[PDB]
Amino acid sequence: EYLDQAHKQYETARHLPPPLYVLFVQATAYGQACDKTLSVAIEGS
Amino acid sequence: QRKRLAEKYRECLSNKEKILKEIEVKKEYLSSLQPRLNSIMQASVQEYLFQYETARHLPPPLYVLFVQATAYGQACDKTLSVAIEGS
Amino acid sequence: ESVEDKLELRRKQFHVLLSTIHELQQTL
Amino acid sequence: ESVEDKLELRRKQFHVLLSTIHELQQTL
Amino acid sequence: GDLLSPDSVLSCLYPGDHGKKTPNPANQYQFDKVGILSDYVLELGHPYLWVQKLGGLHFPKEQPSHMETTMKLLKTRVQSRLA
Amino acid sequence: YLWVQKLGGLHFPIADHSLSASHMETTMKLLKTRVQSRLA
Repeated sequence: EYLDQAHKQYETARHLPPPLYVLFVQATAYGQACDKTLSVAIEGS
Repeated sequence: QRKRLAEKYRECLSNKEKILKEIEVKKEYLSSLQPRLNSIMQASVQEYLFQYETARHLPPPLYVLFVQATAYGQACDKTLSVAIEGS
Repeated sequence: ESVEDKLELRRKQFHVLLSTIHELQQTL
Repeated sequence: ESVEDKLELRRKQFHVLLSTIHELQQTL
Repeated sequence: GDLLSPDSVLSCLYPGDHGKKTPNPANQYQFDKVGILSDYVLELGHPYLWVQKLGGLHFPKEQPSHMETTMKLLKTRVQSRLA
Repeated sequence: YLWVQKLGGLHFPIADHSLSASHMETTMKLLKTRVQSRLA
């Protein structure tokens, strides 16, 4: 990558609540579709 | 006609500068890739664990599918054939 | 075009290595 | 015999992975 | 009838999946961007989930060794349809 | 807010992606205008 993290984010997003999971999926879809100036992450334990 | 040839020669100079920029940057990228490959080799037990020219132009999901298909055809079941169809 | 084909071949090889690592993580 | 029978499938999967790794090493 | 017809032989290898809907929602945003579908599915092919799992692409499902299993399910499906 | 819950999929008279779909792009455009307006 200096010259993946999406799998770790999916393993984290397995434990999300359903509205939060829908927000995560739609936000990643809108970030990869049109606007690349967007970043999402999951914070918690 | 001399106006057209002068403007097209300036466009060819700009295109040659772009090809040189692509090449310079492309060369740098290639160098970075070589370093990455070297790092991978360093990371690389291995002794116990121990078609291509057409697959040079495949898309990356198609390339993964081709590698897995040839591996499954040579590994377990020989009743499987693959071919690459296109231009 | 040759440099772009070599870079695309290196990218496809890196993607195949990532897919093999994902298959090894899924199998184990 | 059980260890050899497990090591056969383990060597098959690791041989597929090492074939991918050796193709990546010959590429770079 | 529709047993060995090429439209729906392999529709439901895995339970469901409908053969119709696109797997990634970024495709839905990109369709909404240019204003645009099963006719295109019958024209170009069926976007199943197991096809893309074999291809290497991992897409998120709606609710929170693949190769040998998929080929064995193809072997069972062909024998079942012929039988 | 209401727009946050439409982003989550909650319909108030179970989350839905189709309810989130268009509201996503409209609210992101509105946020991009709002922050630029406040900085101006």
